[PDB]
Amino acid sequence: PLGTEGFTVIDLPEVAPDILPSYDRCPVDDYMGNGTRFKRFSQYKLTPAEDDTWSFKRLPHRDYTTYKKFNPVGGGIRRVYEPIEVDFTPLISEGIRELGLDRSEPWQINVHQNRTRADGGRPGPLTPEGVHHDGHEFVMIAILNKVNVAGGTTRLWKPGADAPFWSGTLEAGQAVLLDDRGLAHDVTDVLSADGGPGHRDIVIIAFSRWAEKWYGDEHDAAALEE
Amino acid sequence: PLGTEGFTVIDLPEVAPDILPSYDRCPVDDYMGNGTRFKRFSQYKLTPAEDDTWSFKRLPHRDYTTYKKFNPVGGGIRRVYEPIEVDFTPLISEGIRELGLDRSEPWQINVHQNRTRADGGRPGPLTPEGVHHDGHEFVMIAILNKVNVAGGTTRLWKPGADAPFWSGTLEAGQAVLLDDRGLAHDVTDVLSADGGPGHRDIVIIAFSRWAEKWYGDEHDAAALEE
Ligand SMILES: N[C@@H](CCCC[N+](=O)[O-])C(=O)O
Ligand SMILES: N[C@@H](CCCC[N+](=O)[O-])C(=O)O
Ligand SMILES: N[C@@H](CCCC[N+](=O)[O-])C(=O)O
Ligand SMILES: O=C(O)CCC(=O)C(=O)O
Ligand SMILES: O=C(O)CCC(=O)C(=O)O
Ligand SMILES: [Mn+2]
Repeated sequence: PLGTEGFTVIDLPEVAPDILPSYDRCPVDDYMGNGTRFKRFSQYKLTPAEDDTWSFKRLPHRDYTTYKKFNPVGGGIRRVYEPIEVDFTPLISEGIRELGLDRSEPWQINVHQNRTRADGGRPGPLTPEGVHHDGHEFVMIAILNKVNVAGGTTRLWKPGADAPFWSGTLEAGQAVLLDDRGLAHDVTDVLSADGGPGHRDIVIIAFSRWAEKWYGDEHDAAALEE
Repeated sequence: PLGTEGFTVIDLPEVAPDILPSYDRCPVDDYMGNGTRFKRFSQYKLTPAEDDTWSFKRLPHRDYTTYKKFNPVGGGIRRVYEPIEVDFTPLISEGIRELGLDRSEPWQINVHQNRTRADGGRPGPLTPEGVHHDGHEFVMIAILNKVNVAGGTTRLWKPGADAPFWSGTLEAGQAVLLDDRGLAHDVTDVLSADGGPGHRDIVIIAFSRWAEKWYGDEHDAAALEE
């Protein structure tokens, strides 16, 4: 599973040919990134299956809701996103295998398909939350494509620390897996590499046990403080 | 001068008939508020003048720049805004009078003309920076108009405190004057009062001595860290 410090970086297998083009059809994120971000969103149930396998079931499509206490800029509100068109589950399976997800109970995942654009004079913010926890138990962040960008450096932090203990610029074909409770993270802004437009296409998977799922009326009421 | 706690709330006189309608002609803020905010921006020199008066001079129009250390979500970048069309200087003068602005050197002000909209299910964020200092010496925030909104409560904080020491929802015709160094501030989101659209129109005036002005090539280089 995860390394001693609570994170691992892995290489990803080749992706299906429809995955990278699908980022061109993600609509603008109306809630984050102030026009620099484009997004689709889907949620799944993860059930340990017969054999040492995991079965994915896409859940009925719902608005994304998170807590203000984890996300001060995009928490506490209903975030209406379009569903993800492509199938990320083979890539997610790689993260499940590296995590050694506990098979004693089922899991629920949030899947964020994000493109962030940068241009000369206008960086693309990746974590306007600042140093943060996403609020889940494990998080997988996979880089699918980068074009003409600098910056975008992932930094891992122990709670309370003045500086990160690990930093690295994740490249296309890499993913980081992290203990989202024991570590916090941020990422530096995407910059234009040459003064012209550039972009960074990623998928973020947030893992929670089904018994603490981030899905349904009860979760929504808590995140929205209703 | 300001109250012993570093702030004062004042009533403003009647404003010229062109002020309130001008908020309808502010374009969207491309950089903050994720489409909920609309903005114009101008900068002035304030010079002491004969007979205990102050003279205003509108400076050549430049991009707004502020520091990431003060503004985590909109700092460190060039923010291209359009100039303010109307004349806020009589209202600003009321702030100067109540501050008892030091006449021993000239001043420079940033003037932000803001409209934030709220709607059913979509609050309008007023301080996505969180609890913050704007970075200047004094700040004046004036409410010009509020239609169909709840929330929008100003909170003043002693530096590093975990709770504000003063709270109040400023209404149309009111302004707060603040020691921007000795206190920090935030404001709760504006909410739809009844489920439909509402808006809150304000002007923010940030005061710095001319010798520390937030204007020109040197300031921009420092704020952009170049
Ligand atoms: N902080 C990201 C989401 C990261 C995943 C967290 N999750 O799914 O609760 C956002 O607000 O867009
Ligand atoms: N616009 C000037 C200051 C105000 C006028 C100076 N002046 O007399 O030409 C500046 O860029 O610093
Ligand atoms: N925090 C506000 C500006 C408040 C005035 C401060 N100033 O002029 O540097 C913004 O980023 O839009
Ligand atoms: O862009 C990234 O690498 C991760 C972003 C992230 O952690 C978030 O959006 O919560
Ligand atoms: O909307 C307000 O009352 C104030 C905004 C503020 O403090 C800032 O924008 O720095
Ligand atoms: Mn995150």
